[PDB]
Amino acid sequence: FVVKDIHFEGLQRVAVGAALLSMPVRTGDTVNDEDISNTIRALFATGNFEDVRVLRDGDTLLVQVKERPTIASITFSGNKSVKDDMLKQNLEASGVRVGESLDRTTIADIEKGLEDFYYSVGKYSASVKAVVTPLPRNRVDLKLVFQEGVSAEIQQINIVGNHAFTTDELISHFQLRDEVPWWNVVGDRKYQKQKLAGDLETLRSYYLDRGYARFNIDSTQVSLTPDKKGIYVTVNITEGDQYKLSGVEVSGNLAGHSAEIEQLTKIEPGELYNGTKVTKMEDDIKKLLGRYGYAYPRVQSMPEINDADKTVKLRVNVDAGNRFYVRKIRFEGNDTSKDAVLRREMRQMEGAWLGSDLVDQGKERLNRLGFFETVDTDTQRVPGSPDQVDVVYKVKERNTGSFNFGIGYGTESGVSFQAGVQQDNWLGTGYAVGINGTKNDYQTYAELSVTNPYFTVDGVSLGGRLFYNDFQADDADLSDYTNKSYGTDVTLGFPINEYNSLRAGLGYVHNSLSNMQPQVAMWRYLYSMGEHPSTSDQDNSFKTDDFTFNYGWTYNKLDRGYFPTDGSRVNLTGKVTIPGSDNEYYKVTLDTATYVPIDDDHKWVVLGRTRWGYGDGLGGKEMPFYENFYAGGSSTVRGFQSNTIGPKAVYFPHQASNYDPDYDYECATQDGAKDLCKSDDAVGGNAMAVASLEFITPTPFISDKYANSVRTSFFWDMGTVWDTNWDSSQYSGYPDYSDPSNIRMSAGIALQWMSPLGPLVFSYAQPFKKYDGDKAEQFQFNIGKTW
Amino acid sequence: CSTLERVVYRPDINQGNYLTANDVSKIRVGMTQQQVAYALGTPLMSDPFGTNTWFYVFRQQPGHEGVTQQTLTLTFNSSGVLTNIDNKPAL
Amino acid sequence: LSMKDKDYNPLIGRTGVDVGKSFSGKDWKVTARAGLGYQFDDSRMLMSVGLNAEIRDNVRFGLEFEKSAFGKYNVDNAVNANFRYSF
Amino acid sequence: CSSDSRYKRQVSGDEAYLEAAPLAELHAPAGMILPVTSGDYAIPVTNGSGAVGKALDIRPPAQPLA
Amino acid sequence: CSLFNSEEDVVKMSPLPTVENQFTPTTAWSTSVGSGIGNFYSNLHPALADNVVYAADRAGLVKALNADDGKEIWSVSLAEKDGWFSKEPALLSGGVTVSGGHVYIGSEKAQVYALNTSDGTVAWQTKVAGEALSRPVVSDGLVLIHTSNGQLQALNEADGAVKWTVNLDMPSLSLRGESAPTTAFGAAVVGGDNGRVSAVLMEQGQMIWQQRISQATGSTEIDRLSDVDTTPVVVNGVVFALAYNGNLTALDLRSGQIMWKRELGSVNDFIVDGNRIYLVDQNDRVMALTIDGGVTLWTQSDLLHRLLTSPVLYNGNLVVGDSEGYLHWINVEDGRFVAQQKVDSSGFQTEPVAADGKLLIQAKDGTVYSITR
Amino acid sequence: CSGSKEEVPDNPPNEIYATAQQKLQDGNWRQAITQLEALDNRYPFGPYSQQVQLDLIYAYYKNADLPLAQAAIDRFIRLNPTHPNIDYVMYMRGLTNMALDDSALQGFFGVDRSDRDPQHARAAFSDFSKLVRGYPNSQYTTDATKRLVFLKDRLAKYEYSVAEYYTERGAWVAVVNRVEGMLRDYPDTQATRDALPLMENAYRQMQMNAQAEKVAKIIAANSS
Repeated sequence: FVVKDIHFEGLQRVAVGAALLSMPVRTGDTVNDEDISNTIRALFATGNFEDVRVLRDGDTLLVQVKERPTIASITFSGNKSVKDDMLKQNLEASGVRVGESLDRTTIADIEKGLEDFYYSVGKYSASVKAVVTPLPRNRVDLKLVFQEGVSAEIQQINIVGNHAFTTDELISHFQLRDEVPWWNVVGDRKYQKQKLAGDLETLRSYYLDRGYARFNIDSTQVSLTPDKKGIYVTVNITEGDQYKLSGVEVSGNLAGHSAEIEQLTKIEPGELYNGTKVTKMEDDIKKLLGRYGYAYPRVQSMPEINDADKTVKLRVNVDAGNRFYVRKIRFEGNDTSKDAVLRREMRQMEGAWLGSDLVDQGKERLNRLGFFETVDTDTQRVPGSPDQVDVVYKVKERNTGSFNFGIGYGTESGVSFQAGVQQDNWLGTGYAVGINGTKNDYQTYAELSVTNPYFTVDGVSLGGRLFYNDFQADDADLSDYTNKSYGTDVTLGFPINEYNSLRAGLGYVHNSLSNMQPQVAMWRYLYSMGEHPSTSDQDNSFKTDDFTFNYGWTYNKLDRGYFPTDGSRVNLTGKVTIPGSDNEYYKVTLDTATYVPIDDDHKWVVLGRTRWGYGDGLGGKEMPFYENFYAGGSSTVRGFQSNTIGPKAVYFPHQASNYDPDYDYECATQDGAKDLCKSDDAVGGNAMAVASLEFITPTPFISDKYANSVRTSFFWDMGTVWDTNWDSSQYSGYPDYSDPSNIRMSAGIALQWMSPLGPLVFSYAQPFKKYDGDKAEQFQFNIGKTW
Repeated sequence: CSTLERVVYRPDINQGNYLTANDVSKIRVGMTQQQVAYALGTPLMSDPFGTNTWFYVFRQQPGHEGVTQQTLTLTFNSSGVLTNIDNKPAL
Repeated sequence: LSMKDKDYNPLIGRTGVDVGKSFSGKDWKVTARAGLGYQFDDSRMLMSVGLNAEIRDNVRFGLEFEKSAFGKYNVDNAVNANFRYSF
Repeated sequence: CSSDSRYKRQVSGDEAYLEAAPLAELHAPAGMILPVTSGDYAIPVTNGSGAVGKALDIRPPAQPLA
Repeated sequence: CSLFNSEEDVVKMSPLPTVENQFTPTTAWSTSVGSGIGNFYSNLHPALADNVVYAADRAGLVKALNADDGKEIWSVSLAEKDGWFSKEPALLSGGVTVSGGHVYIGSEKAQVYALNTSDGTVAWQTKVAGEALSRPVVSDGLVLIHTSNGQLQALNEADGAVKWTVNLDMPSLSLRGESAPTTAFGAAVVGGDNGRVSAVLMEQGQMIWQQRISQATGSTEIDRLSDVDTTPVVVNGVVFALAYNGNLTALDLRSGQIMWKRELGSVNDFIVDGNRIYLVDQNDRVMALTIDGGVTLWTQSDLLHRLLTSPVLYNGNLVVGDSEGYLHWINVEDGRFVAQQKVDSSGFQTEPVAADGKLLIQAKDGTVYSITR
Repeated sequence: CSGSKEEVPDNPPNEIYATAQQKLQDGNWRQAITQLEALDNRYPFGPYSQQVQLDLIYAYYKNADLPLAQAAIDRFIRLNPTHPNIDYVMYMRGLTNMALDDSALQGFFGVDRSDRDPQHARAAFSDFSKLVRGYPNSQYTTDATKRLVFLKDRLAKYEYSVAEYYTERGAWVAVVNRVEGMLRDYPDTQATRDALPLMENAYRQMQMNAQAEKVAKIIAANSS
C-alpha cells in the first residue's frame, strides 16, 4: 500500500496539524502494513478519542474516527454532605471537564477513586454513580450521585494473644475508643488503617520496654458487619518472650566516631530490655552524625536475644550516611514579608554544612512562627554530582488577619465598640499589625502596635506602640476621678542565649488624673509630691508625666506545652524611672514556675508557682500607689479580691463629697462615712511575697488520656503583702501592715482540665485569711482563657 | 577589644566543613581533580578568572567573636593536575 | 541454515501506576470563655462568661456575658458580641 | 469605583517597566574569562520598530472577516 | 426531636403490611434469661438435652432451664477460671454443643472446655488459641473447631485433646461469613469465604478437593450488604449453597465439582425441605425460588431491610421471625401469614430451634419464648 | 471551570458572538466571557469557536481572568500545533507570567517588588525567546526583544537581593559561589556591578582580597 491520502476524519475540533504529527510515517511513503499499524496506534497515542476505521482500498488512507458525546461537557449534581470541593479539585487533577474528550476508564477511575476513598474511610456504603446523559450534539450532562454510609463506628476491639498485660492497658496505650457512658460524652468513632499500625507499634515497642524483646506480630485484622456498620477488631498478636537488655555492641563503618559515640552507647549492662532504649540510642547517634555532618546512616541494632537467659545484646552497628553536600534553599511566595524574613527564620544555610536536622529546625521554626498554613520542605536532586540538592519549599499563606467588631452591652454603659484590625501577614512584612479601638461609655482604650522583632538584626526587636485608655466612669460631683493615660513605648528584645532573653522597654506615659478620692494612700502620695489635697472634697488633680524604662528578662527550661510537665519560667521585671518621671521609684517583680515530676509516671510531682513584688520610691516621689501588683482575686490566691490584701481602704472623711451617689459611692462621701472610714480591700502593700505548691497524680477511676489532659492541684499556699512604708500614728486605732505575716488559711483543692478545645479551672478552698483584706468564698471557678 | 564583658554576640554561628586528616592524606602532586572532587564532594570555590584551584575553608566558631579559618586551596589546572597545596588554618 | 533462536538477555525499568490522594475538611469549632467566683459573703454571683465560634477558616465571632456585683457599682449583665475575620 | 485601581491601557508598572536601565558591557581582562551564556539566552536582536507599551496593543488576533 | 433527627444517611425500610393471624401464636413457653446479648454478632446457640432448656448469659454464665414455664437446673457463671482479675469479662462466641454429660462451649478468648450437663460445671477443659468463633462440633468424638482467623482445630470429647490444627485460608481482611464444617462418609468438608469451599480429611485436615466459586470485595469491592454466607446444606454427599454472591451450584462430597447453578440472590440463611429452597436478599424481602429450577412459590417480599433468622418449615407452616423481635408464619406456599407476631424488639444473632415444633428461640430479650399457633 | 449561566436563550453562534464583540468593544469582559463560553458549550463545534476562544483570551486578560487564561492556553495549544496568532499567544503567555504582579498600593512613595517569583519570569523569558526566533516579525517581536532583557535585568535585581541577604547575615560563604553563578548568568546587568563591591569585601573578610581588588578595579574600569 502507498499512503497517498492524509485522510483525517470526524474533524470535530481536532488540531489536524497535531494529527499529521500523530502519524510517524507521512503520506507518499510506500510502507508495509507494519508501518500502517505503527501509525495506527500512534494515532491511538492521542488518547483523546480514537474510533478507528482504517481502510485500504486503493492508495487513499481511509482512516476515519468518529466524534461522540466524547467532549466531556459534563455537569454535576446529586451529592450528599461529602466534601464537594475535594471532588471538583480532583476532577481538575484528572482535568476532566469540557474537553478532554472522554474516557470510560477515566470516569471509571474517578468514580472508583471516590469509592476507595469511601473504603479507606469506611464511610463506604457506596451508592455511587457518575450518570452520563449526554446533551445532544456531542454535549454531555453528568450527575454525580453518591448516597453513602458513615465511617467505622468502632465496635469490639477484641484483643488476641494478650497475656501478662491487661487488654485495656495497652488499649489506653492506643488511640481507638468507643465509649460514651454516664462516664463521658466525648467518645467518638472513626476508622484508620494507620491508627491500627501505630497502635500495634506502641504495643510491641511497649513490650520491648517491658523487656519482652522477642515478639510475634500476628495477623491482626477486623471483621466488618455487612448490611450495616460494625467493626470487630481482631487484635491478633503474640507478645514474645521477656528479656533483659544485656549488652550493646558496635561495629559500624566510621573513623574514630566509635569512641565518640560509645559514651552515649554506654549504658549499664543487663538492663531490663527496652525498645525505647534502642530508639533513643540510635536517635542521639544520628544527631551526633549531624554534629559531624553527613547524609544519614544505616543503623542496624541487631538484638542478640537469648531465651531462658533474657539476653538482649545489641550489636548496634551503624555506617554513616554519605558526606557533606551543599543545597539550594528556594522558597516561593515572596509577599509583603519577603523571602529573607523566612531565610532568617530557618536555622540552615547553603554553603555551610547541610543536614535534615537544620532544615528540620527551619521547618518547625516557620511552623511555630507562621505566616502561612504549610511548610512544604521539598528536597530535590541536581544531576552531575550528588550535592547542591534542590530544597525548594512552599508555604500556604494565612494572610489578612483579624477584622473585628466587638459590640457589647449598652443599657448600663454605652454599647461597647471595638475595632480590632490586626492585619499581620499584610504589614507583617517584618512588622506587627495591632489596631485596638475600644470604648464602652467611659473606658476608652486605643492600642497601636507594630513590631519588627528583627530590626536590622533578627535579635533586634522593635515593638513600638501607643496604649491609651481613659476611665471616665463617675457617679458624684467634686469626687469624679478620671484617668486619661497615654503611653508610648518601644521594646527591644534580646535573646542570643536561647530561651534566655532580656527586653528593654523604653516608654513614656501621660496620665491626667482628676478629683482624687480622700484615700489616705493617694493623699500620702499627694503630700509626698507636696500636694495638699482638699481635706473636704475628693477634687484634686494631677498630670502624670513619667518617662521610664523597664528590663524584662526570662529563662525558659520547658519540656512540653498543653500539659506542662517540666517548667522553668524565670521572669524578672524591673521598672526604673528617670527624673523626667514625675516620681522616682522602681518596681521589682519576680515570677518563677519551677515544675518537675520526680515520677516519670507523673504521680509524685513537685511544682512551684512563686511570685514577688516590691516598690522602691525615692521619697516624696514614690511608687505611684496604683503601681502595684494585684494581691487576691485569683492571680494565684483565689476566692479573694485582687490588690485588696494587706492595706485596708481607709478613706479620710469627706462628708463634703458633693452629692453622695445615693450610696453608689461611700466611705467618706457626702452621705458617706465620718472620721476616717477603715473600709476593707485596699491595694496590696509595697512588699508582696507568695509561694505556691502543686502536685498531681491520676485517680483510679478514669482513663490515662484524661490524666494527659487533666490537672488536679493541691495547695495551702499562704502569701503576704504589706506596705513597708507605713505609719502607725494614723494607724493607731487602725492596723499596721509593714508585716511579713499577712497570712491566709486557704485549704484549697482545684482542678484544671483542658478539653482539646478549652481548659477549665474550678476550685474549692476553705479560706481563713489570717489578716482578712478579702472576702471569703468557697467557689473559685473559671475556665482557662487560652491566649 | 576587652575581657569577656562588652556587647554580647552569642547566638549560634554556623559554618560547616568536617575536614580531617583524610584531607591531609589523600593528596599528593598532580591530583585527579574529579577523584579529589568526589573525595571532597562539593568543589566550593574556583577562580572565575583562572583555573579551578578549588578554595575551601572552615571559618566557624558559634557565637563569640572567635571563629576559625581552615582553608583548603588546592591547585587545579588543565590536564587535571594539582601542582600545589594551600592551607592557612590559622587566624 | 541459520541460528538466531533466543541468544539474548534484555533489561529495562519502568513504572506501572502511581495514583494516590487524600481528602480533608472541617466544619466548625467553638471557644467558650467563662469565669465565676461566688460571693459567698450577703450572697450573690459575679462572672464574665462568654464564647466564640471557630468556623472552618474565616468566620469567627465571640460572645461574652459579664457581670459585676456586690460593689457600689455593679455590672448587672454585660452581653458582649464580637467577630473576628482572619480569612 | 471612581478614584483609582484600574487597568485598561496603562501597561502594568510603567514604560520604565517596559525598559528601565539597559545592559552594559564589562571586559574580563587578560588570561581571565567568564562563561556567561549558560541558561536562558536567545540573542535579542530587533530592527524595531515593533509597537511597545501604549504603542503596543494585544487586541483579539482575529481574522479579516467572519 | 427534629435536630438529631435529620442529619443521618438512610436507605429504606418496609412496614411489613398485611399482618395475617390465620393461626394464633401463643408463647406457651415464655422465659427469658435477659442477657443473652444485646447487639453483637456471633453464633451462640444454647443447647438442649431432652427438654433441658440450657440458658446462659454473655458473661460465661452457664445457666439452664427445662421445657417448663422456664425452670433452671443449674447456673454456673463459668466465665474464666483463674484469669487476670478473677472472672474477667468473658464474652461468648460459639453456640453450646451439649454432647453427653459435656456441655460444650468456646469463647472469643479462645477458651474451650466441657461442662457437666448436670451442673454446667467443667466436664473437661482445653483452652485453645485463636478467637474461638465457632461452636464445638463434637462429631463422632472428633471435636472439630475453627477459630475466626482461618485456623481450625480437631479435638476430642475426652478433654479437648487437639487432634489436627487446620490453619486454613483467609481473606486479605477478615470479615463475615461462616461455613458448615460437617463431615459425611468420613470427610471433613466445609464451605468458606473468599468464594471458596474446601474438602479435607477428617483425620489430618488433608484436602481431597477445594473449589473456588464466586466474588466479593477486593478488586471488586462490594461495599456493605448481605452477600452470601458460606454455610451450606449438603444431601447425598453433595454440597448445596450459593457461590459467594448468589450462585447456587451443587458440589459432591467426593468431587465438589460445580453442578446445576442458581445465579440468584445473595441469601445467607436457608433450609432445604426436599430440594426446595428460599431466597432473602439484602433488603430482607422474599422471592423464595427453590433449587427445583426456579420455584419461587414461596415468595413474601413484604420485608424491606427487615433482618431475619433461619427459616423453619415446621408443621408445614413456613415460619421464621425477623431480627427485630417480630415473629412470622407464612402460607405453605407464598405466602401470606398463616400467623404473625409483630411482638418484640429483640433482635437475634444466633440460631433458635423448633424442636418438637416448639419455638425454642434465643431472643436478645424475652430470650426463650416458644410459641404455639 | 464551568459557570456563566446561560440566562440568554440559545442562539446561533454568529449573533451571540456578535454580542460578544459588542461587549468586547464595550469592555464588559465578564459577561463577554460568559457568552463566549455559553457559545462553546452550546457549540463545542465550529471553527467559529476559534475566534470565540481568541476573544475569550483577550477578555480574560482585559478582565484579569488568570486560571481561565491558562485554560485557554493549554486547550488552544492542544488545538494549536501552529496558528497565525501563536506569537501573540507567546507574548500573551509571557504576559500571563507578569499576571502574578499586583500586590500593594502606592501613589507618591513606592514599594519594592523586584525580589520575588523567578519561575514565571524564566517562563516568559522562554516564551519570548521562542517568539522572536520563530516570529522575528511582530509588534510583539520587538516588544519581546526588549522585554526579555528587561526581565533578565529584573532577575538580576532579584538575585542581588538574594545574595545580599546571606551577605548581611554574614552567610557570605554561599554568596562566594553565588557571584560566579551570577557571572554564569550575567556580568553585564548593572545589578551585578552593584553587587561586586559586596563580594570584594567578602573576599577580604575571607582573605580573597587577592581577587577582591581584581573585581574592584573591574567595576572601576569595566563598570563605572
